[PDB]
Amino acid sequence: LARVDLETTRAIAKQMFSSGTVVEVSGCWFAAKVVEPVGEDKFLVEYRDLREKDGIEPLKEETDFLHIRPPPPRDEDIDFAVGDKINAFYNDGWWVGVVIDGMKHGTVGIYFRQSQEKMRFGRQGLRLHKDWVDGTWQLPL
Repeated sequence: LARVDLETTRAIAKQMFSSGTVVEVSGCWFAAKVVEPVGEDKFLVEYRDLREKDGIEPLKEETDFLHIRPPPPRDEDIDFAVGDKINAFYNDGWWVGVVIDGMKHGTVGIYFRQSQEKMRFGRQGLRLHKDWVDGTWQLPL
């Protein structure tokens, strides 16, 4: 968050994230939809996958402008390589991680620093990591 500009980031969130806007909300990114902007900096969002305790009602939460972003653009022809920063769809969310072993029988070996564990993920649940920075998509530094 030395990459982003607070002022720009706030303005751009206020521009793009209207009611009904499909977004991701923050280590891990969860699919969600804007319910309504709140204040000048916050957004009430409804999670696509996360649920309240009953496992039925969608979880709703307030998030700030620094924890929301558009869905990233997709790539289908992804050539995963060792060292690549990726997201893995894990526990209803896209977890940041690293490729530690290339593709084998449709799966990729993944490591998560956040929980210090490694496992394989199917290629359906994998994407290259991308940073939303001042209204643009940037690849990792």
